[PDB]
Amino acid sequence: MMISEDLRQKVLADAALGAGNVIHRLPLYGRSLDEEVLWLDGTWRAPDGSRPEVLTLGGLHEVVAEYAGFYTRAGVRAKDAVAIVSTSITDFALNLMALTGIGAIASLVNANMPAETRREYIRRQRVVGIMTREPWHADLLAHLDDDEPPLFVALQSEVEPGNREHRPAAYPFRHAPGDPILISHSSTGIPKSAFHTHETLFHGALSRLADGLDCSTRKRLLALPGHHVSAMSNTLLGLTLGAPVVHYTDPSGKAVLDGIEKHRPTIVFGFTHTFTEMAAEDLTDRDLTSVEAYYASHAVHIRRLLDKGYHTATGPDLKPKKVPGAIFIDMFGSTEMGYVLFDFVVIGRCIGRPMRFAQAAVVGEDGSVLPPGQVGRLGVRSKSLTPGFWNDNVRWHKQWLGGYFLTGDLAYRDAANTFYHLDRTTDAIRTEEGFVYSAYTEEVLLREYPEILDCTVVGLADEGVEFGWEDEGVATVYALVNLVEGAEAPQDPTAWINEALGRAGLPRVAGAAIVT
Amino acid sequence: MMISEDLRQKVLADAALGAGNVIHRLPLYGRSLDEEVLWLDGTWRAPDGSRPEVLTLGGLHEVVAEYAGFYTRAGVRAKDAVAIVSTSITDFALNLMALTGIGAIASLVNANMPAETRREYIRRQRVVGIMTREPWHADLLAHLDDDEPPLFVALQSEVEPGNREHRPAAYPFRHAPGDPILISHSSTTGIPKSAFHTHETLFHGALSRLADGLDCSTRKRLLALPGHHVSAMSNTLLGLTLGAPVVHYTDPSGKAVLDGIEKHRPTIVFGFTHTFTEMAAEDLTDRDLTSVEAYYASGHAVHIRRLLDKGYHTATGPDLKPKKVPGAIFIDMFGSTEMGYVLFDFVVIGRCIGRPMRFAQAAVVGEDGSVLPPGQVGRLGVRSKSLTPGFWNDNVRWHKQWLGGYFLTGDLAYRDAANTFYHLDRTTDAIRTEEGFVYSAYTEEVLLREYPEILDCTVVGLADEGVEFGWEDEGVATVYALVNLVEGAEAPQDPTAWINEALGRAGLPRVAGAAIV
Amino acid sequence: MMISEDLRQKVLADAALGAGNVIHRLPLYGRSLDEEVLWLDGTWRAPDGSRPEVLTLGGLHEVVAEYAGFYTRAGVRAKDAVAIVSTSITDFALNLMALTGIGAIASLVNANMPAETRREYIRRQRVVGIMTREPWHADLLAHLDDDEPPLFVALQSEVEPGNREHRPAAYPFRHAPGDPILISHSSTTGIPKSAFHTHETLFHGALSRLADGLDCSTRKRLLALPGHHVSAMSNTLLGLTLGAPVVHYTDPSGKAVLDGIEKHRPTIVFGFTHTFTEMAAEDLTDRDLTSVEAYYASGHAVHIRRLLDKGYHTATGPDLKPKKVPGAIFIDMFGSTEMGYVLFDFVVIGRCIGRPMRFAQAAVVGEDGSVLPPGQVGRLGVRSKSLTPGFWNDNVRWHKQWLGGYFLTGDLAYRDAANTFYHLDRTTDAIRTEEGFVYSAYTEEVLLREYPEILDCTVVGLADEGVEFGWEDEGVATVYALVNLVEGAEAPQDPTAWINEALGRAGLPRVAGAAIV
Repeated sequence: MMISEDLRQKVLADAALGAGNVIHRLPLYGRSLDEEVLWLDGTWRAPDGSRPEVLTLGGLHEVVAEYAGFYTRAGVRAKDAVAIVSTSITDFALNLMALTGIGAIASLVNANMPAETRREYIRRQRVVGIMTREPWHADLLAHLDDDEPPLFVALQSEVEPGNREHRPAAYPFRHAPGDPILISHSSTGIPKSAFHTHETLFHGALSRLADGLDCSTRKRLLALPGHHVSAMSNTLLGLTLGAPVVHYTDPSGKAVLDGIEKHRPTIVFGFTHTFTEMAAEDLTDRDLTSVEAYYASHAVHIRRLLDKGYHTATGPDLKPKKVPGAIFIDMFGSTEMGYVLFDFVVIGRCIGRPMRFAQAAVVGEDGSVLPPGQVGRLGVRSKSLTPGFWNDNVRWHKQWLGGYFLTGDLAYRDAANTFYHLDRTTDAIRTEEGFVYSAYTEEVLLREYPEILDCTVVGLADEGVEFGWEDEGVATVYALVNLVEGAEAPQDPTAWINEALGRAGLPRVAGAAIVT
Repeated sequence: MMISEDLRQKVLADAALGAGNVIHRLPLYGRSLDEEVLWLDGTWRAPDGSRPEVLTLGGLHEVVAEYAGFYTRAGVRAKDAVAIVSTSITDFALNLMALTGIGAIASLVNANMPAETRREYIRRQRVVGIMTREPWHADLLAHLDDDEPPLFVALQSEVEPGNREHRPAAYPFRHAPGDPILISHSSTTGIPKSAFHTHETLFHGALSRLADGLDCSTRKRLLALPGHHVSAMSNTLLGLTLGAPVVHYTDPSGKAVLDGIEKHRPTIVFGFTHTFTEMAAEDLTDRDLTSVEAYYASGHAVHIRRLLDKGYHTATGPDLKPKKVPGAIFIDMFGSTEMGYVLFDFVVIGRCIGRPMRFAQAAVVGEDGSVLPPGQVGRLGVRSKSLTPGFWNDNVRWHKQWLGGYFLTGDLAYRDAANTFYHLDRTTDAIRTEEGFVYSAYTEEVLLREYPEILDCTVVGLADEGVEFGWEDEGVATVYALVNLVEGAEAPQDPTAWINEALGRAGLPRVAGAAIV
Repeated sequence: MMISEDLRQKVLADAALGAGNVIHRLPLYGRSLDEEVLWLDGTWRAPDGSRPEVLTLGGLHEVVAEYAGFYTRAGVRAKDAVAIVSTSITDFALNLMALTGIGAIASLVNANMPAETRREYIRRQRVVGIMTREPWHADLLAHLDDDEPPLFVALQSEVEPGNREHRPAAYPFRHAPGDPILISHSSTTGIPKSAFHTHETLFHGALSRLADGLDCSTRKRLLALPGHHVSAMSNTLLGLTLGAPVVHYTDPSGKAVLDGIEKHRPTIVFGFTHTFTEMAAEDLTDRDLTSVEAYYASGHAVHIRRLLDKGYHTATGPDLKPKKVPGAIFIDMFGSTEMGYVLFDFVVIGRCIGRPMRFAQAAVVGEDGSVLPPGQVGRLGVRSKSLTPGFWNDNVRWHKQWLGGYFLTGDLAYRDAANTFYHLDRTTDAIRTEEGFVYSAYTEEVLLREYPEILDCTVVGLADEGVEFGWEDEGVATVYALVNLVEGAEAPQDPTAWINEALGRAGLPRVAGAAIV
C-alpha cells in the first residue's frame, strides 16, 4: 500500500530530510517512539549484552545515541571518516546512523576484502578510527603502525550502556546537502572509494517518491551485502516510509527461504546469486505467497520461485485482481552509481530505461553519444551519483568521458532509449572477425543449451598480445562449460558450442572443454 | 569602454564557452587571427628561439598548439595532471592553454616553494609530468625516484617548432562543465592545499558579472600578479575573451611596473600589495601614471594614495554627462586560490572587504555553524559556484574546511546590518585573554593608525605549559607586543604604557608587555 | 534582535511555507496560540461586535476561519478571485489570510479609486465576489448588473460568529508554489494594471534575505502603509513569521503615526513619503521618537532629518562591541505592486535607488533591449523570481512591459560602474529639446536644491501640432517651468532667468519660459 498523503506532504515539505538524519525526522512527522520499526536476526549484540530481534523507534534512537557517545568520547568529530570493518548489514546500518548524528563519515568496508588489499584501501582513506568485531580486530590493529595511524581500532563490545551521555550537546547534527555521510568500496586492484552525501544517497528515493513511486508501507526483507550502498539506502528508505524493515545477515538461499516463511515479507531484496541458491532448493512445501516482488542486484530458473507467489493487477472492470506469479526486478547499479538509475521488469540483458532523475547514453571512445544499435560504453549522469572518490581525484576524472560517468559496462540502446548490457568493458575480447562480448556469448549458450549450468568465455593470444577493448591486438575465443548433474557430455564440445553460436548468429569459438 | 552588444550576445549565447577553451572560441566570434592580443615583457622564449613582445591570436594559437603537440607525443592524455613549476605568469598561462586543449590539467607550482615542501606537494598530486625551466629542472628530477614517478621532467626549450604536428586529431578538446583544468596551491606552514578548478567554476564569476554588465570592458590591463595564482590565469583568459589588450609583466618590483605603466599606459593594473607599496616608495615626481583608472590589489597596504592622486577616474556630472575626476580607484581583492577570484565588492573598524557579489553568499558563523547576527565576531564563510569543487587527492582536509554549509576562509570577521563584512584576524592568530579575545591584525591596525612612527607590530600569546588559548580553545594568555619603529624614530620610555595608551582609547584589551625591535 | 537559530532552521527547512499559509505553519514551529501577535488600531470590527486592540495567534486563527467559512458557504472555491474593496490594512490582511486558507485569490482594490475606473477595473477581473464595508457597498452593487456578475457584494458585518463551521473539511488549503494568492493594482491615468502574486513569488525576496541573515529580526514594526499595496501584506505576513509584533495603523496622518509611535514605541516604522513629510512638519519638540531605529518609506521627501535626529541606531564600536549612535535610519523603498516589495538596497546626481539585492538583476536598457554601459541614460529594467508572473486577464499589456528580457519599471535611469542605480524621471515625463533631453523629476530636484524658496516645480513641453517629443518619439519641444513658491516668499523679477541661472550652473538644458504660481 502507498504511504498516506499526510506522510507524503510532510516528507516533500521537509527540506532538511536526507540520508544523514532520517531517524531524527521520524518523531517530527508524528511517529511513535514505542512502535517497532526494525527487525534483527539475532546476530547483533546490543550494548547491554542483549541480542535483540526487534527495535522500537525509541530503542533504535537509544542504541544509536550510545554509539554516537562512544565515538565522541573517543575523539571523532564532524567531517571525520571512521572505518566500519564488518559483514553485518546491522553493523553498518547502526554505525552509519550514529556517525551521521555527529557529522562523521562511515567508511563501510567488507571485512572479507583480502587482507593486504584492505590494508592499502583503509590506509589511503586516512580515517581517524576503526570499528570492528573480534574475528577481524587482531589484524586491523596493524593500522596503528601506519604513517598516519587512526586514533583507535575498537570493538563494538566497547560500546557500553550509558555512553550516550558523551554525545555532543548539539545532537543530532544538522547536515548540509553536500555533507558526506558514508564511503563505500567498488567490487581488480585497490577498490575505488566513492563517497555519498546527505543529498546524493537519498536523491533517487526522494525523486521517485515525488512521482508516487517506490513509496509503499510494505514489509521488506533485506538480504543484501551490508557494505553495499543498496543495503543502507533501502534500510533508511524503509524507515522513512513507515515500512517494516527486516535485516538478515545470512545470504544463503536457505536462511532467506526460512526468513520469508518467518516474517512473510511482501518484498525481498538480495543479490542475483542469493535468489539462485533459493531456486535450486526444494520450494515444494515452501510457503512464499506473501512476496509480491524480488529486487535483485546473471539469472536462470527464477520462475521456480515466482510461480510460488502472486502479483496484484488491475482487471478489465478497473478493479484490483490477484494474478499468479510474483515480480522480479533486476536493479542496475553499484556503489558509485547509487542504488538504481534504470527501471526494468531478447538480445542482451535488458537493463531498462533511465529513471526520471538520470540520463544515460552509449558513448564512443571520444565521448560522442552514439546512435541506437551501436555498441559502446554505458555512461550515466545523475545527482544520485557519488560526488567523487575519497582522496583519489586521479582515478575519478578518468572515469568520466564526454561528460558522462562511465559505468564500466559496454552496451547498446534501441530508439526508445532502452539499454541492453553486453559485457564489462574489461571482459570484451577482440578477434579477427570482430569483438566478442563474453557476458553476452555466455548468456546465449545458457539459453540454447539448458544442459549447461555455468559458462565462461575467455580469449587467448600469443604471449605479450593485448586484445581488450582499449587495445588493438586480436585473440581467439574459448568456452569453459560446467554441465548440470546428469547431463551427458558432448563428444566434440567445441563443435557443440559452435553449433549453437551459428544457429544463433554469433561468431564461433576456437575451442571448448567440458569442465563439469 | 564596455564590450559591444554583439560580442556580449555571442558570449552569453555560447554555452560551450569556459576556462578550458577561450582561445578556441574567439575565432568563432569573428576575431581576426592577425590581431595582436597578448603583450609579453621579453622574458619568455618561444619555440623558434624568439623572445616575442607581442603575440597575435594566430600566433598564440600556434605557440599553444606546439606545446600541445609536445605534451601529446610525450604521453599526456585527457584528465591527466601536469605540474608547471615556474615563476612566470606567461609560462603558466601558455601551458594552461596547451594542456586544456588536450583535456589535461595544469597544476601551477610556484617554483620558490621550499624544496622539501614542494617535493611533498607535487608527490601527493600523482602528476604524469613536470614542465619547468633550467633554474629548477635539476632539483625537480628527484621526482623520477618517487614511488609513482612522472613520465618526464622536461624543459620548455624541449618544445620545438613542428611539435604541433603531434597534437591529437580531435584538437581542441571539448570540455564538459565539470572537467578539471587547473590546480593551484594555498599560501607558509605545513603542506599547501591543492585546489582544482573546472571549465565552469573558473569562469562562473566572470560570466555572471558580464551578464550584469560588469567587469566587461576592453580596457588595457597590465597583469603583474603572481603567475601561479588563479587570479593571474582568470584575468588573462577574461581579457582575451573581452578583446582587451593583456600585458604580462613577470617583474613585481615597483620600478618595473612603474616603467611598465609608462611603457604601455594601461587603464587598469593588477598586482599584489607588495608591488604597489614599493611603487609608492619611489619618487613618483616625474612619473606619468595618468593612464591608470583602477589598481586591483590581491595581496594590508598604506600610502597607496601616493599612486591614486596621480591617476584619474570617469564619473557622471550634474549634466548627466561624462566628467574626468582626479583620483585613480583602488580595489582590494578579497579572495584565495580556493575562493576563486573575488566574491566581494569593495573599493574604519577592521579592514572592510565589502558586500558579496550576486553569485556568492557570505556569513559570519558560530562554532556550530549558526549564522551570527550583525555585530558579532565569527568565522567568515562563503558559498559560490566559482568555488573550487575540492582539494586534489585530499578529501580529508576538504570537508573539514566547511562549517554550517559555508566554506571557511580562515578569517575572523563581523558584518553590519547591510551585509558589509569587516576583517579582523586570521582564525589561528586570535588570542584569548582574561579580558577577552585579542585580534592580531586588527590590534596592529589600530596601534599603527594611532602611532605613524610604528612600522610593524606583532602580538604574541604567552601562557603556561599545556595552556592553549586560540579561538577554538579555552585558555587565556598574556599578550606581548613587538614593535618595529620607523627609521631613526625615537623610542618611547614606557613602550608598554605607550601601546596601552592607544589600546585604551579604543577600548581594546591592553597588552601585558611591549618592547621595541 | 535577529531571530533564533531554531526558528531560522525551521523556516528554511519548511519547503511548504509561503505567503498563502503563514499563520498555519506558525503552530507547527511551536508558536503558542495564546501569544499576542497582531495589534490593531481599533477601527476594525470583529464578527462578535468587538473592536479588538490585539489578537492572539489563536484569536487571529478564529477570526480568519470565520471569514473562510463565510466565503465557502457563499460559494467561493479554490482558484476563484474575490475583490476586497477597502482602505484598511487590517481589512485586506484578514481577508487575504481567509481566502488563501481555501485556495482563493484576494484582489485588493483601493476603495478610493475613481468610481468609473474602479468599475471597469473590477469588471475585467471577473471575480466571483466582492467584500467591502458600508461606505462603498452601495455603489459596488452596480457590479451585479455586469454581464459576468459576482455571486455576492457583501459587507464584513455579514460575517457572524459560527460561520467557521462552514469552512471546507480540508482546511487549510495546501498551496502549490505557483498557486495565486493575491491581486493588486498599479498606481492615475488609464485603467490600472492588475498584477497577481503566487504562494512563492510574494515570499521569495523575504526568504532569500532571511537565508542571508537579513530582514529577519523580532523588532516591533508599525505598519502605516496603504493597505492595498503588496508591501502592506508581505510585511504583515513577514512579521508574523519572524515572531515580530506587528502594529496596524489605518490613519496615515503624521499626527496619528506620531501618536502611534509614542503609544507602541516601534523599533521600525513602515509608511509612504506623504506620512513622513507631514510628521516632520509638526512641532516634534516634546515628542519621544527614540524607540525608532529605521523608517521605511515606499512613497521624493525632504526634512526627514527632522525625524531621524530624534532617533538612534546601533553600531559596532572600536572595541568590536555594540554602541548606541545618534540618528535613526531612512530606507527608500524602490518598488511597485508588480516589482514585488524591494529589489534594491539603499539607505547627488539623481535619486539614488541603490544596488540590486542578491535575488534580483537590474540594467539600464536601450530602445532595442541592449544593456547600456555605466553613465548612459536608459530604461530601468529588472529580473527576479519575486516579480509578478503576469497581469490578470491582460497578457496584451503584460508582455509589452518587457524589453530585452527585463521587466521595465517605467523609470529612466543610469548606473555607475558599481551597479548603483540613479533615478531621473518617469519614461513618459521626459521631454526632448533641440539641446537634449530634459528629465522632469531630476530637473525639478536640481532647481529645488538650488532655491529652497521653491516649494514645487513642474516642467511642461510645448510643441506645434502633431509634434511628439517624448522618449519614444523624435520631435523637440520648448520647456516651460511652473514654480510654486514657499509661503510669503518673494517672487523674482526675471523668473525665467532665475531658473536658467541654476540650470546653467549644473550644465542642464535651459527652459524657454517660467512663471510663478
